[PDB]
Amino acid sequence: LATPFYSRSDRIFGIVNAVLLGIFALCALYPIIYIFSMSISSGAAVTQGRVFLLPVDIDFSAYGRVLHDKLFWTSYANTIFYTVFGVVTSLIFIVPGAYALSKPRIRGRRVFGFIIAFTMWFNAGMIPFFLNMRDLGLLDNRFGILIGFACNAFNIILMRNYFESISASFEEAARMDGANDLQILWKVYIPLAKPALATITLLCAISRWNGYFWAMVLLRAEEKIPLQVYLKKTIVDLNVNEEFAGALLTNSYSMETVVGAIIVMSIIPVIIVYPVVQKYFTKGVML
Amino acid sequence: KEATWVTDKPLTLKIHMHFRDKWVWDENWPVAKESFRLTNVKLQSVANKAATNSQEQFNLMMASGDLPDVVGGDNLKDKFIQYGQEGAFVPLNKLIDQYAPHIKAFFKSHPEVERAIKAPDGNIYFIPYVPDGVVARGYFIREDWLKKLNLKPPQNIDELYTVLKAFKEKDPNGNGKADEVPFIDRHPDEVFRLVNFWGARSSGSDNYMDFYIDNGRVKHPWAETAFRDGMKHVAQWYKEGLIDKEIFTRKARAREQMFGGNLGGFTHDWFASTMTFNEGLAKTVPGFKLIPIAPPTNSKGQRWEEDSRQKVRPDGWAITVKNKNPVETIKFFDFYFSRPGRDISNFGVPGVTYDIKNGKAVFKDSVLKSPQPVNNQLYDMGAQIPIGFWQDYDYERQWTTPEAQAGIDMYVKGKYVMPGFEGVNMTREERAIYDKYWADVRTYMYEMGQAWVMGTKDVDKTWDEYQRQLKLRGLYQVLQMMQQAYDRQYKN
Amino acid sequence: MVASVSIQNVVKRYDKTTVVHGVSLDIEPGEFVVLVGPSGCGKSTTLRMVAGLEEISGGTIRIDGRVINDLAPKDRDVAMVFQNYALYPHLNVRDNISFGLRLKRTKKSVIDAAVKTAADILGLQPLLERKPSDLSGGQRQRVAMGRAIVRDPKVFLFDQPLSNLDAKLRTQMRAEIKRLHQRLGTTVIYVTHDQVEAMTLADRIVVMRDGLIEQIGKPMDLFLHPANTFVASFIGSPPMNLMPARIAVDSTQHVELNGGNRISLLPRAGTHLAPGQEVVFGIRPEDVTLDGVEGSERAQIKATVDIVEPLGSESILHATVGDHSLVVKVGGLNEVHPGDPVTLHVDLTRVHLFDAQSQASIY
Amino acid sequence: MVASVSIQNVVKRYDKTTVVHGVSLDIEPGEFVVLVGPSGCGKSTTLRMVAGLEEISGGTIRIDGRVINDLAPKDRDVAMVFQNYALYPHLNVRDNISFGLRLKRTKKSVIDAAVKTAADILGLQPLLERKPSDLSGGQRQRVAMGRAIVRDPKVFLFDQPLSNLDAKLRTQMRAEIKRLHQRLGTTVIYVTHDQVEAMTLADRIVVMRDGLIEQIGKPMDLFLHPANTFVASFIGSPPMNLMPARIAVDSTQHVELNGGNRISLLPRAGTHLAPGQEVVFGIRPEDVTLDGVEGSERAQIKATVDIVEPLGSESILHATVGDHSLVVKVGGLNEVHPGDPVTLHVDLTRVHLFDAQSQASIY
Amino acid sequence: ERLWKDIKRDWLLYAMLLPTIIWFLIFLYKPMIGLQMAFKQYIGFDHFVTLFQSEQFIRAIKNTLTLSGLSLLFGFPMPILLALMINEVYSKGYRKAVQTIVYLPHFISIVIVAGLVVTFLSPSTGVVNNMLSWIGLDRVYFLTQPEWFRPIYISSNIWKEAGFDSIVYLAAIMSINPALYESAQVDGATRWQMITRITLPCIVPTIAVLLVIRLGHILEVGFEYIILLYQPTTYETADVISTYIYRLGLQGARYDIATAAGIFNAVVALVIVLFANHMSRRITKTGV
Ligand SMILES: O=C(O)[C@H]1O[C@@H](O[C@H]2[C@H](O)[C@H](O)[C@H](O[C@H]3[C@H](O)[C@H](O)[C@H](O[C@H]4[C@H](O)[C@H](O)[C@H](O[C@H]5[C@H](O)[C@H](O)[C@H](O)O[C@@H]5C(=O)O)O[C@@H]4C(=O)O)O[C@@H]3C(=O)O)O[C@@H]2C(=O)O)[C@@H](O)[C@@H](O)[C@@H]1O
Repeated sequence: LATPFYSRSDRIFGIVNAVLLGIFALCALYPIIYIFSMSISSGAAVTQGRVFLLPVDIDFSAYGRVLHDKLFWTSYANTIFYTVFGVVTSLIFIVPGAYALSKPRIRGRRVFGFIIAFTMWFNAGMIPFFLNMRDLGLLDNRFGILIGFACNAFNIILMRNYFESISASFEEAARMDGANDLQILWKVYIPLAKPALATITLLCAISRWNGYFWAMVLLRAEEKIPLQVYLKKTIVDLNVNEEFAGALLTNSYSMETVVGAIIVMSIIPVIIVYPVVQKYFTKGVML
Repeated sequence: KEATWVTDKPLTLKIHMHFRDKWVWDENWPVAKESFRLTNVKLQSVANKAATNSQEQFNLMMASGDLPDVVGGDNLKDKFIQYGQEGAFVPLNKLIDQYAPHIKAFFKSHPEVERAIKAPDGNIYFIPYVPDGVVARGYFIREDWLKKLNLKPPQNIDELYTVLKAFKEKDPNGNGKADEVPFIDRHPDEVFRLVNFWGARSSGSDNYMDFYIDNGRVKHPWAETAFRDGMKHVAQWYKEGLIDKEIFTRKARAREQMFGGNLGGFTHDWFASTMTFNEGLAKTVPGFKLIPIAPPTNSKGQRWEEDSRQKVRPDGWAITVKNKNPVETIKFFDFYFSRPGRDISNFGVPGVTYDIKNGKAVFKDSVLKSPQPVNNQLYDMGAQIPIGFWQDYDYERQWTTPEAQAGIDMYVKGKYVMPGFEGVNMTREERAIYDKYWADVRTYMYEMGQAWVMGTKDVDKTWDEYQRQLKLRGLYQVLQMMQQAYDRQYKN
Repeated sequence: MVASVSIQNVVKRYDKTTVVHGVSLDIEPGEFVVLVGPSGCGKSTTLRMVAGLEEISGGTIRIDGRVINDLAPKDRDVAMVFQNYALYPHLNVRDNISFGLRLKRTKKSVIDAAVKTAADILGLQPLLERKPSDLSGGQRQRVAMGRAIVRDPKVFLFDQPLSNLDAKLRTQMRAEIKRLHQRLGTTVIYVTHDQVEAMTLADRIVVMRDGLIEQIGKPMDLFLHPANTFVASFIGSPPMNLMPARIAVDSTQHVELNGGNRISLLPRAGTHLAPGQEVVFGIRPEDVTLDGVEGSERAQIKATVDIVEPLGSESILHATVGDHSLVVKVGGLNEVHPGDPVTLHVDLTRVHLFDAQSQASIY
Repeated sequence: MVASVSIQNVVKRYDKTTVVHGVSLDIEPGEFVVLVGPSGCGKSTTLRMVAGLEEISGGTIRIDGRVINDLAPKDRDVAMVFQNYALYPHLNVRDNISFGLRLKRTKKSVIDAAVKTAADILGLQPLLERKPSDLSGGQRQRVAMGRAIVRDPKVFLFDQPLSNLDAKLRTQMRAEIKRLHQRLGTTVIYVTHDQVEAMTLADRIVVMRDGLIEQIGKPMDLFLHPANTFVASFIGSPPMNLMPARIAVDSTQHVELNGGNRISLLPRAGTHLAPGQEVVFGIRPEDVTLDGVEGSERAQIKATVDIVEPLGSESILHATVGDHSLVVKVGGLNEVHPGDPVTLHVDLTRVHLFDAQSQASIY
Repeated sequence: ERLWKDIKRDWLLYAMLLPTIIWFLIFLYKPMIGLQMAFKQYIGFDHFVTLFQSEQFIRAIKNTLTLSGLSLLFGFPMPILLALMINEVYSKGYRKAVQTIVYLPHFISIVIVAGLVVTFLSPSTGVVNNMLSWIGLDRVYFLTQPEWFRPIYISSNIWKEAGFDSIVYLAAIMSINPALYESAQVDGATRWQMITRITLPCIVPTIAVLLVIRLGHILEVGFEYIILLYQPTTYETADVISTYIYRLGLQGARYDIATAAGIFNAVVALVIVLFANHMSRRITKTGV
């Protein structure tokens, strides 16, 4: 806001604000660095009530355990596939549809708008949707996950609204120059839509990446499974074969360090790509 | 070509096997590759390895509408009978007769084994798993923790209570903390078995939560009014921290954690695998010695060992109607009752785990000198899995320590071992009640049991409501039906 | 290419009401005609209807022989300049100009003479390679006009092109537009919310308000002879003074005002004034002077000074007679003080009278 | 509250860029002073520094005896009118006016009487229960001025208040503002990008460019006697012509310019200009006519007509001398037309000359 | 008429609009056709009574309502509060760091968040109980205790989703023209006076739309978290209508009663969002 400084109550207000917000921020950051520290640290220390904020005996072996996992990297590749192609098909279904819903002259504009929007506040259900997936034969299918959901009404109305925020003078000038419909969209409207494109592809990216449930339900074969499902097996359920249990003593990393290392290797690409994304979406003062 | 081939042309089949919420079938398994080379039949597993609950996956696969060639697993017996009757599973009787000499000969030499797996109609829809042996479970305790803590091994429940108290309060492991946990186990249900110390039955057989025969009357151990008396005291044991807090969740990694971390003072489990640890972690834990002990005197003034090794069990694999190849499959099942089939299904793969010595299979030094229990290795290798194979007790005798055998002989000589529950034969009409109700019944019982142990609810206060809930759940319907099946057989 | 465009009874309807009603105008080849009026109106809708961006709900419009009523905008042979400049920020300036031409053919057409002449007329050599991101507003409108003239159409359509620029830039761009039309000489229709641009640029001004065409004719024809009180109040640098007035005893001779003031009137045959008639009397601020300088002279008035605003060597004097105030231009070198009475002399040849009811021009 | 305000050597820095440099101005109580200039200078920054919205990086500013430099805007006894819509949309007009007094809530009858007087002054009485959602821009600026005067400060600060309105509304609001100051009579500092508002409203005009204050003085002092070529180019409706010129042969009497033209000069004692000196000669368009002075004394400049734009009863004539063009205001008839030679008559008393190197007048 | 007339030119636009509409007709309205089915077998209008008379489902909807109220009361205002706090922060670098840290947990997967919950709260192991032991106060098995289920959940929630949801509000209060604040500064308004008197009523329509979006479902709140971390002992308080529909329908393979409960839930959600939208229409600026 404005920068008066001056008044005392405002000064104290701002200071205690920075203190509380700082505390909350530290509360937000602490778990991640705890996971890194613990995953790096030894199983004995972690089991004994050691570690917390900083690593202790720096075992490094848990990562050695997770790196030898085939299904882990397989599922990783599956999540990458799902994110890429899922985002692609998503944009393919959304952008031209939102661009069509954006333009003021359409017969079914009202009723198409209703068709897309109605899905927000009323849904059929979990079971009838699952059955719908069954009849289509998209069960246990990668494409079944891709085309399963390429679309949310939110992204559509967002892209449409941002398309309408664009002055019509561009489209009209294009029509004057002979450009009609599609050739317009690619050449002007899309490069004008860059931030909206970025937002939508972001939401779709994190949706595909962090999505677990329906990917777990609709898929059976272990080679088609994504990372979050395998994680659902190892990280939360925490059930293990006698092989791993017997491998606990001959290793000296604990199960805790294994888990920590797993979710570390899971969130590493996120931590990597986060600064670029955020700094792009800022481009100015905060916001 | 091989002499053990059940078919000339290579046969690749789709098998869904999810068992014990841990392992799924693997065609890349050494045992499975051996089985493929010997039987000329390849089993491809269609399953989710990332899945957790096995029974759930069975129900899902069944309700999916698309059936595989062969369905294996554990505790599917009742379901094998249900869907066997419903027509999902083909009767193997004549297939066993003509195409399966070993299976037929086994069932002929074992009428009591064959009787249990029979449907109300009498058909056999599945080839079961038949564990060989006598004893099953026995109590174990730390030798060193009895010494440095200056107390004699408990002969009864009071002395055991004082011993566990001394474990929790006084520090037996000398680390300087109270962190040690007196009672642990890799089976959560064992937390209920503790009621045997007060003279209460936790089951009727090897299978947890099973009915038993008391003076000619069929009764459930949990539904009895002598059960909550012990449940109160074991809830007190949890409350005092004598029982592992994670005992329900910890599961398979228990013995490899508490004993490895030297936090455990007491357990139950089994003789061989527990006694393997003494040799296994001896280098890690310096003073670790685990010894077999008698089933200490209860409040009834008796010595009780509730668990004996049952003949066969609710385990096995079956043939779906979509198989299209009943002959090669039933012969494939017949292979596992043959000597080489038993050899590969027990001792694992020859030239790797074991060698052939004078006609008998003997494990390699590599396997026997391993700290990890042999069965735990065979599990990962694809051996000793709950398939239709016949178990060979010699395989267990090989890695069984002399002290373990001494404990076994101690239990046999002491006759602490209780007689097992064989079960009853129900007609098609009275079978449906059991089939439908009993699952929900035991689910309810286990959930409420876990609620009682952890001390979420109260035993006495919720006892009456629990009884009424059991009454409306339809438990006593299944009970009186079981009495209806029992009384027609045993009279005098 | 110099060509005529005829607009016959064109009408656009939206739901219940109708924005434009039966608008008819004929535009000679190479003629500059400006549609001017308030914010809400159908002048922009009319221009857009000429462009083909909007549908024709009735009437017929054509350029030369070809009837453009049913046509594609590409084939309409017109070029339009939007208020938002219609230039794409991602494309280069040269690319923005040639954007229409990039659809058909290639460098086979050589393309060079077109962009050369276009950039030379508006005089931007270095801006050939540039992006719209960094440019002044005038440069953006200039390159927009570049893409306008690069088509070489029969008709130049302009929609409020100078509206987004500052007055300093607006005047210069206005002059550049005048020079451009004097040079090329193609038929061009121009839309403005500003009266000044209409007066300067147009060969013919057409006023439009909340409906059809209010009036047509040359700028001086509208300035000297307004059809109604609205046209009178609109055109000029200052707005025309409009105060209520009546007639009592003598009709064509006398007209009365609020302060008890009375004004004699020139006969001006073709008037037919009526006595007792409620009227609205107007006068231009340039046609009023201070007291006994010029003479009696063409009329006289007594008032009380409200405020005086020096603009420069000139000055704007607000005078109050009755409850209403009139504005008069005076020199900047003549001392005037507020609150004291003052005498105003009005020019009788330039006075205007309109009916209170019909609003039509009377005198 | 009538009070003087002194600004001494004030300088504002943004990231060491030094926006305004050593601005010094003294303002008498109840005086109307207008900071005016192009975009980018520190006049708005200066006004904001007086308001306390921006920090003072150097120099000292004070109202009466008290120095307000480290003071809070609340305690500065000033009230500011921002250019864009400072009224809150959820609150009503009355709540917007009383918004400042409701902070400590004061006494109820105090805000009631205050809002009463304010609404009476600006005619915000019927709009009292209205909401800013539906309002005119001028009405928003009016209620803004209402909450401004409702504080009853020592100084009224105005930051480009009319910039967001239409020319007509700018004019009306300008007159109303002048009238308002005629009523209250409080000391007021005014910021404008427009020359007109500066000329009309100000008792003193101060021009500012690139942080440097270019000149101060009365409106007519800046109009008649600009300190430099920039100030000369700024004030007035048309820009002053300002084209390069030389002297050569005769010094004080004659001065010649680019088209080979030669113009005699009045003696103007106190000048002492030198021959051969490079110069920039300018004249106002109002001071040039077409054959206006009959048989003029010294035979003024000849040129060639570029374009003609009628504004009304008057007209704007663009004439070209050599490579340079000058603008001249003319009558409303003016046949003219481009390309034919024309003779211009210049007024010898109103001519201006400035040095080519030093921007100063020297004439 | 003008139908074919405009459609001829609008053709490619409708070609762009076609695959999306078809997509919605397939993956959305067709399971609605399946929703009108499964309502009967195995006709009809019956098993709803089984739903209302069962002690399981009544506690399911009970805890659904409870979790709705808790998530609405504690969870919804927190992003607004965060946005307000961040808005008051100068020193752009520090505010940037805060924004990074607080917006970060949103990108963390739900299964990973849940894994963090079970790891932190694990007795004798997890950091939480260790920090409780360092201060020397008791110890707790959290996930086996029902009483702790809700306070844990929302906490994790306000760890994960607080900042990312605060982004919208922060963008909403940054869209306000500075004049509104500066004029109030001239009048000497307090920081708190400013956030209360202008900022909040300025951001009201945004938080209202986001509220009727939040109230848009609110029955399905924390479904994917609950289905993950709910223990048999905590089954009582953790169960929600969505979790019920999942457990019976997908797991227990009972489609009828699950579809019935789905219809019920969707209908009630539609009613409550209709009421919410109406009250956020008449009373509050704009709306749906
Ligand atoms: O240990 C030795 O030394 C000898 O061991 C021999 O192999 C033994 C193993 O050691 C174990 O004793 C093994 O026990 C199995 C058991 O056979 C079942 O497969 C059991 O499956 C349980 C499920 O995993 C799950 O926990 C399930 O939960 C139920 C719940 O209780 C309730 O009913 C609810 O309503 O439904 C759920 C549900 O999901 O179904 O309970 C199952 C149960 O039956 O307990 O897993 C255990 C196991 O320990 O994993 O049996 C083998 C054996 O073949 O006998 C052998 O290696 C010998 O050589 C060794 O010496």
